[PDB]
Amino acid sequence: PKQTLDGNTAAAHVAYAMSEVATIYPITPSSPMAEIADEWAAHGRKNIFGKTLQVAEMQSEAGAAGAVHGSLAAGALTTTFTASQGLLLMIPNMYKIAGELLPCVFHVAARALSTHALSIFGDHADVMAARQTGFAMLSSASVQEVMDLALVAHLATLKARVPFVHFFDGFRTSHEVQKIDVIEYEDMAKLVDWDAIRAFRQRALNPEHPHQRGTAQNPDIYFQSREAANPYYLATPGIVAQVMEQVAGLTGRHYHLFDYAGAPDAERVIVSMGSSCEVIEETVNYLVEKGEKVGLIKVRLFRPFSAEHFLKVLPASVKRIAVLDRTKEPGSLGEPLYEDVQTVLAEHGKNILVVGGRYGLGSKEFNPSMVKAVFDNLAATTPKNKFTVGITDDVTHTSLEIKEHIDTSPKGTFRCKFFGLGSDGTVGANKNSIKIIGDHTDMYAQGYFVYDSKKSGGVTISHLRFGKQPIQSAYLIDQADLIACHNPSYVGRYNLLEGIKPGGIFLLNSTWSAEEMDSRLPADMKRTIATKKLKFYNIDAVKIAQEIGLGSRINVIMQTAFFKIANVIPVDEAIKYIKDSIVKTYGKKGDKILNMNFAAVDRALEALEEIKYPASWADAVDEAAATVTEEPEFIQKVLRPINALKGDELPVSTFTPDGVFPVGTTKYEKRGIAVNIPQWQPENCIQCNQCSLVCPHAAIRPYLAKPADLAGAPETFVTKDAIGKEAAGLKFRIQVSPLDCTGCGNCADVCPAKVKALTMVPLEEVTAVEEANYNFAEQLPEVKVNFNPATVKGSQFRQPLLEFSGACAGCGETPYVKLVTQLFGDRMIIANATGCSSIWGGSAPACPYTVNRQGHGPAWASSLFEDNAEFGYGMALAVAKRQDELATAISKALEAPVSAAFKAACEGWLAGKDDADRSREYGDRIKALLPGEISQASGEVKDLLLDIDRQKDYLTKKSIWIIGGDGWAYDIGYGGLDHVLASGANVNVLVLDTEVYSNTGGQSSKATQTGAVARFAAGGKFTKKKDLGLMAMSYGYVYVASVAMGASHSQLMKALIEAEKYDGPSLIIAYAPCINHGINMTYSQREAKKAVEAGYWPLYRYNPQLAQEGKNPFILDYKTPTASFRDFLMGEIRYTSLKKQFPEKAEQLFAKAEADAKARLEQYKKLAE
Amino acid sequence: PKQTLDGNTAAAHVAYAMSEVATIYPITPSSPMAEIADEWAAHGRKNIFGKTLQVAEMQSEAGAAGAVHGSLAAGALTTTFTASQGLLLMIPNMYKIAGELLPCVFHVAARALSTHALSIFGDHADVMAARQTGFAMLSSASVQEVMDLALVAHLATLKARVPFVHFFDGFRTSHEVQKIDVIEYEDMAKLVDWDAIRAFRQRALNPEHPHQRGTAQNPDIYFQSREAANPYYLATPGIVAQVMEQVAGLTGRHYHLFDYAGAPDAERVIVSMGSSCEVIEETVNYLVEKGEKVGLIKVRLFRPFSAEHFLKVLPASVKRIAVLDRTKEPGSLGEPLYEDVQTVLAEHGKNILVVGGRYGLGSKEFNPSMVKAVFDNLAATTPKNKFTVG
Amino acid sequence: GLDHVLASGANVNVLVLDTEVYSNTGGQSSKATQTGAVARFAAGGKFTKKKDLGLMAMSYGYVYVASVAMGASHSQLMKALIEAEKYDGPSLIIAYAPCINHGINMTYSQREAKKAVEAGYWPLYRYNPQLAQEGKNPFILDYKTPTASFRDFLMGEIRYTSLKKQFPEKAEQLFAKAEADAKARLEQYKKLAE
Ligand SMILES: CC(C)(COP(=O)(O)OP(=O)(O)OC[C@H]1O[C@@H](n2cnc3c(N)ncnc32)[C@H](O)[C@@H]1OP(=O)(O)O)[C@@H](O)C(=O)NCCC(=O)NCCS
Ligand SMILES: Cc1ncc(C[n+]2csc(CCOP(=O)(O)OP(=O)(O)O)c2C)c(N)n1
Ligand code: SF4
Ligand code: SF4
Ligand code: SF4
Ligand SMILES: [Mg+2]
Ligand SMILES: [Mg+2]
Repeated sequence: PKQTLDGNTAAAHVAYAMSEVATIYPITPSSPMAEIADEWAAHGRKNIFGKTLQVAEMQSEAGAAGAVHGSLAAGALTTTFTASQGLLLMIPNMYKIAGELLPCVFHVAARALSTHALSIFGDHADVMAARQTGFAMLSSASVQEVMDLALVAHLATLKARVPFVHFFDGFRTSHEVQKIDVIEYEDMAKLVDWDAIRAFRQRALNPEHPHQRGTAQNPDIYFQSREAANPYYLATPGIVAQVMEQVAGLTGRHYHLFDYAGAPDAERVIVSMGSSCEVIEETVNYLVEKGEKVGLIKVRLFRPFSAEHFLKVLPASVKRIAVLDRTKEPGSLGEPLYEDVQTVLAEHGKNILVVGGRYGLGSKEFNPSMVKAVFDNLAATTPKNKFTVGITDDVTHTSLEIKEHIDTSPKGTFRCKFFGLGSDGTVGANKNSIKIIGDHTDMYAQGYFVYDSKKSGGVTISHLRFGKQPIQSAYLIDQADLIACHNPSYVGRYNLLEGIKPGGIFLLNSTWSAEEMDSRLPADMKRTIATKKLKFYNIDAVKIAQEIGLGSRINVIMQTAFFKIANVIPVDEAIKYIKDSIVKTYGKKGDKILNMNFAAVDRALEALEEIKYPASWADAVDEAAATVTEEPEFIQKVLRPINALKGDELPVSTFTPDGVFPVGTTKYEKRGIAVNIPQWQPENCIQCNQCSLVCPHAAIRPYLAKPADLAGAPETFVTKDAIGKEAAGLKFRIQVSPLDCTGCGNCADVCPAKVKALTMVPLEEVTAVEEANYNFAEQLPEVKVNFNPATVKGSQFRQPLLEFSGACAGCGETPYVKLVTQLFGDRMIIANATGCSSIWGGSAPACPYTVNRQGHGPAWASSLFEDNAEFGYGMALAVAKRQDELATAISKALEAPVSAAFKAACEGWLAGKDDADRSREYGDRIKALLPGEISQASGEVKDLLLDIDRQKDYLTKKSIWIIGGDGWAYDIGYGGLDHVLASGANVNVLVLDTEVYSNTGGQSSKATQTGAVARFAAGGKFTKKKDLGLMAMSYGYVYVASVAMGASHSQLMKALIEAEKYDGPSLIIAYAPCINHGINMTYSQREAKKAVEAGYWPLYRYNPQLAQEGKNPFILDYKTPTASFRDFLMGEIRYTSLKKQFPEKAEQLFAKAEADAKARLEQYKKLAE
Repeated sequence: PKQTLDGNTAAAHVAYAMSEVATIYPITPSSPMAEIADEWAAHGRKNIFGKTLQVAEMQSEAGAAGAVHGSLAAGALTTTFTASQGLLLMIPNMYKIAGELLPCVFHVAARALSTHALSIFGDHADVMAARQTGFAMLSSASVQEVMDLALVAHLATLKARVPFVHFFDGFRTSHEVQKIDVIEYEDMAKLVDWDAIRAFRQRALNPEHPHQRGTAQNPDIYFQSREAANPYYLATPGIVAQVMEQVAGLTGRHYHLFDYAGAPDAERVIVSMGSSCEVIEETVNYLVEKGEKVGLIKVRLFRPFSAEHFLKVLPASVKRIAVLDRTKEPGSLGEPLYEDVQTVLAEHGKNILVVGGRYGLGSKEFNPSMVKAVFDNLAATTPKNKFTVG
Repeated sequence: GLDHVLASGANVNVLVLDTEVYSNTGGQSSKATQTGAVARFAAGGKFTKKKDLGLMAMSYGYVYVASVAMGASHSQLMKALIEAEKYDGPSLIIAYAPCINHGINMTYSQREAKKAVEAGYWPLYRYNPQLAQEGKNPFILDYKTPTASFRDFLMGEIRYTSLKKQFPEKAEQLFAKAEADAKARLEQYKKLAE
């Protein structure tokens, strides 16, 4: 049948049919394969063996690879899905699996490796890093080929006993939706070598016919034993070739080990691999029809590399070859495929000039204009070798120049771009628009989707295509027949009409009248509309949504308008298909919600307005640029162009060679995405600063000011006398940053005043006012105050050093780190694990960690997902080493003829160099006396003082903080964390427990509680939550504390200060509410209070210092819960969806979860009593 | 002075002098390096910084690699010792360490990888499995060269900011005892680029001058940012070459990126790497004195592969080359060094017949009788390609 | 990986042969090495106390954990092995295995394990989750009161006497810490049993 799928589903489709067990671990962009395989098992899909696939989630990809090896050796056909860093962690087991000749298929969504920086996007770095494991390697270039070649790999591995890596380009193919021919399970079983399967069962480990495998060998036989497998690798190319003929007989589609396309007498040929082959073949057709003698060699079977099948498809007329590698091996003579082509051509005496290039790293664009630049370089007098395409390399001059733009798209292919907001449905609608066209026309359909790095409120760009000819355009839309803008705020921000075809359609959502368009639209936009003679349409999708009560959901309104103007299918038939997709997509929401979306379709047709514009719009003149601002060089050259969606224009010279970025750059974003912002009521405020504490973006803060500093204050900067003996005679005000606020509403919910001092007002009503208020409050001078930092009110008078991050509105993670920066940010270094905390904490080019007025702030670094504890442990070793070098220079300064005041501060520092307060006290005296002391010294004495001045940044004791999610702490990094905590180092580990893998979509973890439903746990998690805090207490010398900000403000303050002052390992497990729980984020703080009150989350503190005082180290801060446990679970979707999915098993799990919470509570009572 | 050492101690000798922290995890045959480094610290041996080396044992080699990355990023010169399966578990962190241009030296006692069976004995399977990480790779062929080239790697990594894997054949060199010239710590500190060390301290993570490293990047800038480190990799071969001249002035022993030995008018040349070069040079002397026109190219700097320095030492009379790889990549068109030689010779239009072979897997014997069998195959009417010896 | 497999609940039997060193590779330090013992990569002796693997696996509640020693009690080893295998779930057996890297006469290898339990150096316990389903206490302490001197047992093995020969001034400090840690571990097993 024909279905519109993505590469991942196409791979999972074949893999589910051919496998009995599948051990998985989530990683973008390969995790969707395991997600849909888990869902199919929950709904009972049968494979060719008549059973459901068993999905096992491990603690890492290393654990997954070991389980595959055991499952295969024990007699079960096993597969797995992974990519990038995950594939690397499987490489040690891959040597064993290939070495023992076990039939197996790894499906890889090829993704870049973390080098100078993390990139979740696609290239061949991961696959190339395992090319020496002995696995075969088969590449899919299109969604159709993912379907076909996955079946080829599963069929071939049974015959050859050589394991296969079937890999396709991450996102570019794994996430591209296409209408493809799906191969039925019944046909696959008709092609399976059943004799080979039964023989594989006979080799299984079984006590009734035992054997030994995986021995240890001496040098006498290891070499011979390694060569004994050679016949299997010699025979594999022929086996893959014959399997490819079986697929041809079934599908009619002919694949070969190496495929050729282009002129039969071509002289310039490109050799390439992956999705680029689609783009190159599209360009080759265009160039051959124009008379050029060019061709293309598609590499399907990369390993084993069959020299015979490569030369078999190389025309005898070929004189120059360019090999394209989607990877980079620094310092190497050439990239992997390039050295293979060069070798085989040398082995057969072909005198052909070969040149290699790099492309598409991290999903870099690779379009036909680039393919011609590669072909044209081959036509040059001296072709440049070791080149790059798609960047401007003005440093090393490896980039090819894209001289001209060509359009190689087949005639008759419709092209569409859609600009939408997050959570408005634009992307979901275009997914169903493709299903409408593909399921109901003879046309091929294709859709690729671009999301922002931000978690919510970010721009999304949808690229769709459909034509009578097959769609090989594996690149973004060059020239669009239609462009739609689903958010009017983008008007004036982004070049929406780039590449719009003349006489094309432009679709807009706004409340602007045909007359108001002259003022609200930019001149360059009005110029393009009139010059290219575009059909301009507009619909007030917002008003239609509010009249029916749909809210912000406008996709159905805009989708209906699309089929109305695009004339892809007659509008009468199109509307029927749109109503059907509402049930199939939004059915699970309600019966009333569907009739509200059905009425939206009808009112959308009637409210579509074609705008007749004056032809004089062609002569509209750009606005006068307001007085420019003097922003830093990095903000001007890097941050602004990237946010303006022009980052691809930046040359290589823009960037540092080691991925180092400045701090405090998110304050320059000013996104202004809030619908409502808090408005402060000065008469109702008790001056408690709780609103600044819970703000997930540091957008609301208290400000103190002497009465003289209120000179240039706006009329709306109303102040009140400051309460407290420390701030006597001062003014107080709670001020919000309107452009950085997210509108979550957490600050208003926590406000404990009798009358609410914070009320939610719409942003647009008070944005002009509150902007002037914040701009004045931000420029207030620092005010030294003696408020106790150990209290909530005192801590918020300290400047926050984590501001305006990319976390979700109301995130439960960022409030924790923000409080830490206000207490110890002056002198702390952060080792952050990969996860949400690394995505909102360190996504280029914006850094949310900032500095204070003295220029000091937290230094932030993220290495890998699995090593974060040992990463931070290494920092603690080095920082101690740097302080040791300084103490040596200080001790030598005592013996030198220096001032008596200088000697006094040095002796004071040496005694308290390991005390946070004392090292700052005597250190600052040393820093103050150094410049005058250096002026009064000479000779070697001056050199000794100059060496101390070089190291004065290590006088103040640092605070190492290791931050990560529960997925890192409970699973993949627990082994490393256990070792770091057991070592006794003076580090502070902060675990942000969201009980799911929040970054990757919300997958199951050992931190997930009983009965909760998450991805890879479709039927609910049976096993109870792993008690990380209890195991770390077994050492006795590790400080462990369980906190929850929403439950108790005072308990969080005490645990944070006690853990940091502890001269040893400290572990803080913080409850962080998350959107993957399925709750209203406005009450995120309230959800944490209900968690502790219902016995769902414990609050305790284990202090080893109390044991040294003869006291009990364990303190139970909450003994008797007062709320119902069952009522708290029903307040979150992650537990209610269990009743909707598996209703009969749901009631059993709720009883187990409540019994486990009482057994955990009574266990904490025994340790306390 | 002259002392009788093994390769491991010779490597540990230089590594202890040049490093402040060393995170380790035991694995044969590399664990003796960390064992003797731990003993020296207990007895208070001072490095060129006047302090004792801090040895930290982790829960795995993966934990060791992460600690090196953190210790380097925080401002301490760090090293480690590993091999075989241990080196594989460090490969994910090696991409970060090389990608962030941190000066570092991994000392590897090259050992076979566990495939159909475990083997604690020596070959280049481990080193070849990380040749795409961006680390430089420097090979020692004798106990004397372990001493000298370890110093070259530690000195070069400070100048180039490119991390080095200094590897020597497991057991065959790491456990071979030889009377060698030991280089004094005082001479090493006289060769250290102290300006480079202080600059490396300035890049450390510190709250009083903070920065962000290791960000997450979208497709718009990841490619450009990856190519921005190219000047460092282009300059590394020249830096290693000049560092090799410093060692020559101190020791009198001349190393090059690629070294040649044999007849000046040789027509059959072997390209090889590691301890086999000692055996091949011994055979070449024997064959040249008997009138045969044969030669040998020793590969010292395997990565970055400098095409210029390789062709610089290739006699113009060479007509046939046999490349020897102490590793096996099943199904591949050829083994790693073989494809490198074949590529550079193709890039410069040399019409030379090249053939590749495999040897010495899991410390398989490689003796001069085998070296002649390789040379005699080059003399055949049709030399066999993709062969094995031993 | 072991923590994940035991937490999964699979019907597997994990047998940990605890030699407190990396015996194959020459005798290097491990988290299983006790306080004060000298091994490779711990030239000055291990400061941190022994990691309690058995105690952490008991935190799950559904994992059978047992500490055995053949030289100490033949009958206790038989019961723990049969109970752990019949348990339809994860079972963890931590067995004390004397080794040459301890520095003792291997003729009395069995005798050294008996002295280990009798001096409070090695515990003998069994955690049965099936006892919890019967309303009973899952933890059984099979050896409550030690009868031998703790300091005398350490001096019977070279891995502790070489500390007095290498670092004599720090050696007496570590012996007091090792004996205090064994009593705190023993009283902690008494609280779970009482
Ligand atoms: C997908 C994403 C870009 C938002 O896209 P979009 O243009 O808003 O389109 P979507 O189809 O996702 O939005 C529909 C959502 O809004 C709601 N929706 C929109 N219109 C609706 C309507 N009329 N009726 C009912 N629900 C509607 C739904 O609740 C749905 O969310 P849910 O089904 O997950 O609860 C964003 O959520 C995202 O970035 N996701 C993760 C992307 C990723 O793959 N990341 C890799 C991990 S690092
Ligand atoms: C070795 C490796 N495996 C998997 C991944 C993919 N990955 C990134 S973040 C993440 C999980 C994050 O979950 P968590 O640790 O709980 O942090 P959170 O997002 O919830 O804050 C995963 C699996 C990776 N980057 N590296
Ligand atoms: S939470 Fe309310 S009472 Fe407290 S400082 Fe903020 S506005 Fe004032
Ligand atoms: S609404 Fe949310 S983001 Fe805005 S100020 Fe209040 S807490 Fe901060
Ligand atoms: S942890 Fe949850 S709420 Fe916070 S940013 Fe990640 S997905 Fe959003
Ligand atoms: Mg999480
Ligand atoms: Mg052991």
